[PDB]
Amino acid sequence: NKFRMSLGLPVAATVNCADNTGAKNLYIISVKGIKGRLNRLPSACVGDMVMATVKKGKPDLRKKVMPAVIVRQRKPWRRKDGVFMYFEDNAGVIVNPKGEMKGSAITGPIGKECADLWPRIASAANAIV
Amino acid sequence: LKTELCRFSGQKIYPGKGIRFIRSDSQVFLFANSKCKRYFHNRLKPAKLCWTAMYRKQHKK
Amino acid sequence: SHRKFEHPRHGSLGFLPRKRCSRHRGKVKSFPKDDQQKPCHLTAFLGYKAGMTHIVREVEKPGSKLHKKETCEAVTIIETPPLVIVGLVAYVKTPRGLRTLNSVWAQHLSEDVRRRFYKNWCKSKKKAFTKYALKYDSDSGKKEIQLQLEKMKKYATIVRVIAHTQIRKMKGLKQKKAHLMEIQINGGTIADKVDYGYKFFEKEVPVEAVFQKDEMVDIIGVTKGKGYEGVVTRWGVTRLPRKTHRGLRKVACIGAWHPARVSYTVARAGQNGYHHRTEMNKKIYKMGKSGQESHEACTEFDRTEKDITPMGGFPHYGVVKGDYLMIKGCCVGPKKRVVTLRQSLLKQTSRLALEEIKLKFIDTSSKFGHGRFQTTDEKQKFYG
RNA sequence: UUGUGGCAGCCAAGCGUUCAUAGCGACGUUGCUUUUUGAUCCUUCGAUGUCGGCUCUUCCUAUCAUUGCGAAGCAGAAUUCACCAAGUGUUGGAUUGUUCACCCACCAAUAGGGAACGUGAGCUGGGUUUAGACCGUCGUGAGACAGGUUAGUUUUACCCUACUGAUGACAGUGUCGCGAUAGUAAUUCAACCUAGUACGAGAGGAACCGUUGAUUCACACAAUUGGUCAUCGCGCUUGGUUGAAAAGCCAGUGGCGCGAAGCUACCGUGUGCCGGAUUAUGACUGAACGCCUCUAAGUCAGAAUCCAAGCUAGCAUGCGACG
RNA sequence: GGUGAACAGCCUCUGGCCAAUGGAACAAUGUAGGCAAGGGAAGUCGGCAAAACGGAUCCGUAACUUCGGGAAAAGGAUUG
Ligand SMILES: [Mg+2]
Ligand SMILES: [Mg+2]
Ligand SMILES: [Mg+2]
Ligand SMILES: [Mg+2]
Ligand SMILES: [Mg+2]
Ligand SMILES: [Mg+2]
Ligand SMILES: [Mg+2]
Ligand SMILES: [Mg+2]
Ligand SMILES: [Mg+2]
Ligand SMILES: [Mg+2]
Ligand SMILES: [Mg+2]
Ligand SMILES: [Mg+2]
Ligand SMILES: [Mg+2]
Ligand SMILES: [Mg+2]
Ligand SMILES: [Mg+2]
Ligand SMILES: [Mg+2]
Ligand SMILES: [Mg+2]
Ligand SMILES: [Mg+2]
Ligand SMILES: [Mg+2]
Ligand SMILES: [Mg+2]
Ligand SMILES: [Mg+2]
Ligand SMILES: [Mg+2]
Ligand SMILES: [Mg+2]
Ligand SMILES: [Mg+2]
Ligand SMILES: [Mg+2]
Ligand SMILES: [Mg+2]
Ligand SMILES: [Mg+2]
Ligand SMILES: [Mg+2]
Ligand SMILES: [Mg+2]
Ligand SMILES: [Mg+2]
Ligand SMILES: [Mg+2]
Ligand SMILES: [Mg+2]
Repeated sequence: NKFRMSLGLPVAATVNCADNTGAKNLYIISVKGIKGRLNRLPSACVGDMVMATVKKGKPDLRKKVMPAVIVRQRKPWRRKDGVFMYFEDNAGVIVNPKGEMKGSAITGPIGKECADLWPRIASAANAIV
Repeated sequence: LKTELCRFSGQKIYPGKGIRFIRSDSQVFLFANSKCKRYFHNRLKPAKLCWTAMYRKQHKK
Repeated sequence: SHRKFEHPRHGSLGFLPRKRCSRHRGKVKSFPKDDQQKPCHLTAFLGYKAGMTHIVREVEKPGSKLHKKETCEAVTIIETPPLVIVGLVAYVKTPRGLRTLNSVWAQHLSEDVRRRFYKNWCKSKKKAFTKYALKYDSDSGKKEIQLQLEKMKKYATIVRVIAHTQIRKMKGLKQKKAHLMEIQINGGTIADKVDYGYKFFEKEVPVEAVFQKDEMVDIIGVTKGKGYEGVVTRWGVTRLPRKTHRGLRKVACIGAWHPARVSYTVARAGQNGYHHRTEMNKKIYKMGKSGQESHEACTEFDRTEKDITPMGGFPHYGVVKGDYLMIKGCCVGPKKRVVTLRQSLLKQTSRLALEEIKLKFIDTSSKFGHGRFQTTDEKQKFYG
């Protein structure tokens, strides 16, 4: 499926919510697909569907866990090309548990490895890079 | 081969090296090494560092 | 009193004891199994870890994301001059194991392989094998030698050749005395093996006679030395909290009350590195054979006429002039270290073993600092 | 010792829509365990440092997942019962000092346990357990509380052994070897195809082979990325100072920017292993027993199991060849 | 003496000293000092320890109030 990229977003991370959903802010509480190991904080990367809660935003989205997808990461990571490509800020989008895009559009550039794994986030994306 | 130009020092990066920073305005900036990345992040202007190709082409050296 | 929260062991017990290797040269503790149906060939060879670079290639891997896509991979260059055959050793099976039946040595030995037999070559009178190489200028001597070779053909089951490196044709190594080992012959009958070795005394064996491109090898050697070193670094145990009296970086409990002993499997502080390790299944990307178009670091796409050595030579190793290999991934030991290249023991049948490797670009920018040009010639044209 | 705590058998009234035994099994009844609690008071009161957590190691099975199986009121999917099975794994967090508890989430799974209720010259000192102090109930009072709260010193290893590594004598000296024995390491999951196929009224809905990755772990290594700077490498710069410029120097590394070399990171990269015997189980031939029958004699297929192979050590005061 | 609000710290002049047993090496664990990518208390009984803020000028300054304060609130800008 996807390749292994540097895990930059541990639990308790606070990321921008890069869509027109109303939430200004997500708060990572766990990452899907991680099998744990003593004392290691689960970490999230681009394309990692996570569980996030909104700490600053629309009151109709706050105080409930919800699947998100990380689309921008500030931790440099090693593309297979050799380049260490990264973004300016950590940012994610709210998705339904199957991965359908909850919102309508995505503000800011979006990662290619996230797009090629999530078709609908890829569709709502505006500038893949 | 397909080289590419750094957008701070203007020097050709060869395949297998380079750091590309994706600024929030969706532009792609390819730095050749750490030194360009840091001079860029520190808010310095490439056209005023005496070693940069932008400086050299601006003063015709 | 059970462990509240399980977690897998730190470090592996399959590598104890971890101490100084009592051998600088990586010993082949197992040779490829003999196959008398195949044509006769060697099974091991000696190189020297020159340095690392990286490459970029076009992957052909149906079903991968990287298919039809270029990828960047770290490679290691192993400068690997042809060995010299200076002996032929026979082994016979006994209920104890294998015996060195008897050994035969070539008439001449180089001024440096005869250094391997001394610890103070200078103050010596340099007489190693002097009275043996007189077994060749006499009729009785040649009679005895051919008697020994017939003994070897008729009795031996495992035949090995003595071969040494030409440690002098690499000036970058500040060393004059050669590395000598036994490379086991495989294939053919015993008579074919012994005839192959004897005929091939005193003559140089190229690395291609041993290996082929795309072939999987196993690199053996002694890791870098890191010295007497604490437990957190040796074994990987987690550190204790910041506020601990008498030090943080250690193991808190070194065993339960009973047994009333320190178990051998508790992490302790001691030698790290300079261990013996075999690291298997390293792929061969390119053979550089000195003297023709395949030597240089020019691929079929890139044509900047440059040699494999980077700008300013390989760090701590110098410039590669002799033949060499290029293996994917890292290599045991520091630069300048002797390594033993051994054919695989497994049967390479997976896709990852069978890909043909076709490069696109061999990075040459100096590995000393942030190299920015591929050739000193291009740097000179860029500066003027 | 085992009342008590936990566990597991026997019979079979019934439940299980019909049906005792798929799955339970009441009235009864037989046992096992030493993590609970009780009983005792045998060692210890010229002191065995007392709860918990962190760390780290090892072992047990009364098996939660993981491999292989048998049974079903097993159509598929899922789930339940049991068998050979302890190799491997069993997580991040809210609140509490808490073990325990109970939620959020991941997970293939969030099983239970022992090791002087493992582990204080290993930590911590939150609780408890001195002296200060406050409240409440009690006492006439000093004071008490298996009531609540706050503050309250955590000493020593250099000995022996154990363990980790380091030399080293013993047939002169040196190269190459042999390999007794000991350690051992790999684990699991995901996606595509198979396939919306088998199965199924429909609803739903597998898997084998094949391909590509990943998780935990291990061993290396440093081309790139990152990290580190007292290269006091270059530059800049504050305060003082050598009359000034230049050059410097002091402020224990003056400070800042970049910073090679080395070291290093799942924060970077690579690699991680082939045969034989078998357990459960299902079978072959085949009697006892004119039939049947996997067992009785003989055979077979068979697993994260076993032993090898492979990897490490090899002062085994072991051995071989040659100089 | 200089900087500086300053008997702060930092540096120098008069005066006084180099007295704390020295040589080699730069291993683990320490004592003291630092720096760290992404995250930012998830660690832990507990933000313990460290980092961060810090001078000055200009603006602005909430609840509450015993009307005295809070107040250097908070929040901004500038500095060679
Ligand atoms: Mg923990
Ligand atoms: Mg760097
Ligand atoms: Mg415990
Ligand atoms: Mg457990
Ligand atoms: Mg490591
Ligand atoms: Mg303390
Ligand atoms: Mg380098
Ligand atoms: Mg009992
Ligand atoms: Mg009972
Ligand atoms: Mg008594
Ligand atoms: Mg007592
Ligand atoms: Mg006593
Ligand atoms: Mg004691
Ligand atoms: Mg005592
Ligand atoms: Mg059992
Ligand atoms: Mg103790
Ligand atoms: Mg206390
Ligand atoms: Mg008291
Ligand atoms: Mg009273
Ligand atoms: Mg009390
Ligand atoms: Mg009391
Ligand atoms: Mg064994
Ligand atoms: Mg570096
Ligand atoms: Mg003044
Ligand atoms: Mg003063
Ligand atoms: Mg940091
Ligand atoms: Mg906290
Ligand atoms: Mg907490
Ligand atoms: Mg915790
Ligand atoms: Mg708490
Ligand atoms: Mg503090
Ligand atoms: Mg206030």
